[PDB]
Amino acid sequence: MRAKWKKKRMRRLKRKRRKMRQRSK
Amino acid sequence: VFGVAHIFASFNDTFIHVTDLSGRETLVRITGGMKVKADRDESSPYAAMLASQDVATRCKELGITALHIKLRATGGNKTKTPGPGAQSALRALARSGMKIGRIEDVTPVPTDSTRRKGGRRGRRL
Amino acid sequence: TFKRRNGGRNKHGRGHVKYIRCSNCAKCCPKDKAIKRFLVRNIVEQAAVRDVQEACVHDGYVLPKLYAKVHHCVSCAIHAHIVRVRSRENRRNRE
Amino acid sequence: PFTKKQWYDIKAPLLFTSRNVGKTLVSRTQGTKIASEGLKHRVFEVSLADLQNDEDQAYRKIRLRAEDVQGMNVLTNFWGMDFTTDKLRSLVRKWQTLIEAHVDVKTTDNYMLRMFAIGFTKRRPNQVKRTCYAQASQIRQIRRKMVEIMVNQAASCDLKELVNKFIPEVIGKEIEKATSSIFPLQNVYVRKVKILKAPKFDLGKLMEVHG
Amino acid sequence: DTQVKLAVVVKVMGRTGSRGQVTQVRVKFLDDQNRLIMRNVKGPVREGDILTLLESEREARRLR
RNA sequence: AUCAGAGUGGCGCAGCGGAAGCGUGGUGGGCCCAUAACCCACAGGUCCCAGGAUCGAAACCUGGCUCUGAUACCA
RNA sequence: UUGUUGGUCUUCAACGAGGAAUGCCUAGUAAGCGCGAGUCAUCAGCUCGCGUUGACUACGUCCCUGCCCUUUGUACACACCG
RNA sequence: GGUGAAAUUCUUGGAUUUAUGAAAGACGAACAACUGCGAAAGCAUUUGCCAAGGAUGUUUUCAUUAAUCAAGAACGAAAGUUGGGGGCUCGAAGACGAUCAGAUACCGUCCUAGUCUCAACCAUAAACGAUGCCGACCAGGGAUCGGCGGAUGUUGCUUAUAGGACUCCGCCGGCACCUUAUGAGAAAUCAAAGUCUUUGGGUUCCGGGGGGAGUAUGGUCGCAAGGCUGAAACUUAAAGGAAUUGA
Ligand SMILES: [Mg+2]
Ligand SMILES: [Mg+2]
Ligand SMILES: [Mg+2]
Ligand SMILES: [Mg+2]
Ligand SMILES: [Mg+2]
Ligand SMILES: [Mg+2]
Ligand SMILES: [Mg+2]
Ligand SMILES: [Mg+2]
Ligand SMILES: [Mg+2]
Ligand SMILES: [Mg+2]
Ligand SMILES: [Mg+2]
Ligand SMILES: [Mg+2]
Ligand SMILES: [Mg+2]
Ligand SMILES: [Mg+2]
Ligand SMILES: [Mg+2]
Ligand SMILES: [Mg+2]
Ligand SMILES: [Mg+2]
Ligand SMILES: [Mg+2]
Ligand SMILES: [Mg+2]
Ligand SMILES: [Mg+2]
Ligand SMILES: [Mg+2]
Ligand SMILES: [Mg+2]
Ligand SMILES: [Mg+2]
Ligand SMILES: [Zn+2]
Repeated sequence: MRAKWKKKRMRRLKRKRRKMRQRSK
Repeated sequence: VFGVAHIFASFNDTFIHVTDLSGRETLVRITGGMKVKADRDESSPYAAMLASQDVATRCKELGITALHIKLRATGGNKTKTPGPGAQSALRALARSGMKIGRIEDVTPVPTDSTRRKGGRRGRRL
Repeated sequence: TFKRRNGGRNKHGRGHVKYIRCSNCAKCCPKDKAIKRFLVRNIVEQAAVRDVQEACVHDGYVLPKLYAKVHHCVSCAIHAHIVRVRSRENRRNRE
Repeated sequence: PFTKKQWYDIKAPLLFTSRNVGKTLVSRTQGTKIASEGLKHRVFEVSLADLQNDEDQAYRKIRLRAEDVQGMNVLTNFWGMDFTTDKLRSLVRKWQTLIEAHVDVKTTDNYMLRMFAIGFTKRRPNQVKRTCYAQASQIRQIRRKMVEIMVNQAASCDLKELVNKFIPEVIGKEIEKATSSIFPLQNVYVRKVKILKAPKFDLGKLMEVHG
Repeated sequence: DTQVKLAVVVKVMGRTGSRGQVTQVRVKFLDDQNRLIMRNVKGPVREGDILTLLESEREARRLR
């Protein structure tokens, strides 16, 4: 379900980016 | 003289189990897997008929002439239909020389069951 | 493209129909969509009826029938030849 | 291993025309596992066509419990009443309505028992309609009457004549005739009787019913 | 023990097998001319052949 | 320092005297339109070295050689 | 002449019915046997024909390899070696 | 036992099977439907109680009180979060057994969270009829559910009748279905997706080639997972819908 799995990939990457930004706090 | 023959003919095996009129004494219990060597063919009608002839011999030496038959599939939250050996067991206990008193089905059928193995998408092969 | 007008199932005026488990693979399939057959079959087939009819103690003994209501998912019913792919025109025939 | 077991003859009570249901076997009396009162509670499954020698009732499986053993003669009283599977699954059919009722009831001797009754609506002649359904309110009216009758007809002196109402289907056809200004209801039966609780032994009653 | 029984092909039904090498026939037992059962035979066979059966019980099914 | 352990196909390992392979790679064929997989073969070997015992040894005893692991306590 | 071919005597190799795979075949057929022609001065283990001796098995099936027609799915059209 | 075949597993401290009974938790088969109810999500054992609701009936009442809706608000499958209860079954993760060139998969076994329940969150689904709501007109037919009206003619019914069950006819209101263009449409199809270049009944939301991208950023809600709101640079000549002939 490549659209569903692409959505999961974007979800994962967005979580990672958020973690970098909150660590920068 | 009467004993009751519980034939549990599932897939993968068939049991011929003859017991008294209360189910409380085992006269002779022979299953399909006793008459073969390979696991694939325990359920085969051939094993069912060999087990049937053997229980026939063990029974006519015990004074019982006529058998009451209680057929069964696996039941529960699974298949309701008897396996490949159910028919052969009756055919051979009848042609071997014994009388059949009464036939009926005891497959456990839930009025509703617990969840069944496999998952939502089922066994997919 | 839309294959069928009923969407492949019999549901009008409802929102939700409870599912059932396929008799072959246990797949969850809603009740109105599954292929449902009621089988009334004999205890033994006619090649082996008489060598039990002669072994009945009682006169007039009638051998029972097994009754079972069997559900199949679309995949298992198609693969087991219970239902077949039909042509565009004969798909509409409900008889 | 079978040179250590004696047979016993099982006898049903006199409300059943034909008697002497069959033969059981127990293992020879050894102290501590003496057979006589060691077992004393076997349950047996016998059709009603073997107990009344009419084949129009080969359904209606009778379940008989052993209450006493008299020297190679196992005395037996009535324990339960059921259908056979083929009978029940012949009765339920699409395009018709099934009505179910049940009730807990006492007889004059302290026997608690549960009755389950089943019925199905009857299509008439000249009916052109393709189904025969009641309206879940007629369903309720029938089920109310069904329990009413089932409790008024029971709670009579003893299981003796209660089973004498079960044998000729007094309950069933009384229920049919009672609910005909509600809905016709073919094939009305008492599908099951499970006795909920058996009070005590009462040895004299057992020979009052036996023979 | 088993005793070889003797049967007669009374009608021939069809050709089973993956490669059609087996025929299905209905046989009739000469001692008991009332027991007609389905069997599978290998080799050419017409109506009227006499088949020797090592065991009698095994009975084939339609389009086996 | 003394002792227990391991040396066998180009590599890793199994081998209970009657006595040599497993796995993986090598070469040649087969299958396929072709490539992998897969199938069949053919070539491989101081069984770590020297003695001995024994119908009979890569194995059993001894002795020398190379690698691994160990006990090394009261001042 | 790295022997055209045919003779004579002598020399006496592998080969013990052949692994995986694989081909052709349904009656005067397969297989065995020889003969003719083409090539040709000379050279036939080849090809194209011809007779002679003459079977086993089957009289099916769609399992494998494919072929024809229909229905069906398709994101293929250099078309699934897509 | 399980499977295409097996193995892991259990088993002479007796497995699987049989019989009677008890405990536990979950589920509510068959009946069960081109059927019902609900705003949707959803709702299937009995009986009792509580409030609610549509339709029908009506020579009851009010008299324009109405339609659709920024803001704002209730409800909202499953999974998920926090804490109690529970803990049968099935079972993400995980551990093994197989299969394979590998197999972090399909298949088999054992199973954790979960599945059930209470209190509080979450606010998303192919949440689909992929079709917002109110109103009018427009074609034929037979079924079916609810209510009502009218019919003689029969019930294993009913002190007689009336009524209940069935039959026939009609009217409202539902869920749908079948046949047909005089219609519409790119067609598939649609009796509403018709009454459109002969274009105007009312109203809300929402689209403007494919990507980048539901991404970055700011705000806001959430315990969290995440929800709502939501770009640009850059890139690209097609992406796409329906149908046809082939393979
Ligand atoms: Mg509705
Ligand atoms: Mg839904
Ligand atoms: Mg090679
Ligand atoms: Mg290759
Ligand atoms: Mg030349
Ligand atoms: Mg020549
Ligand atoms: Mg040439
Ligand atoms: Mg498809
Ligand atoms: Mg499609
Ligand atoms: Mg293209
Ligand atoms: Mg490809
Ligand atoms: Mg046991
Ligand atoms: Mg209903
Ligand atoms: Mg139910
Ligand atoms: Mg795993
Ligand atoms: Mg959404
Ligand atoms: Mg939408
Ligand atoms: Mg909507
Ligand atoms: Mg009506
Ligand atoms: Mg209507
Ligand atoms: Mg534009
Ligand atoms: Mg755009
Ligand atoms: Mg297309
Ligand atoms: Zn299935």
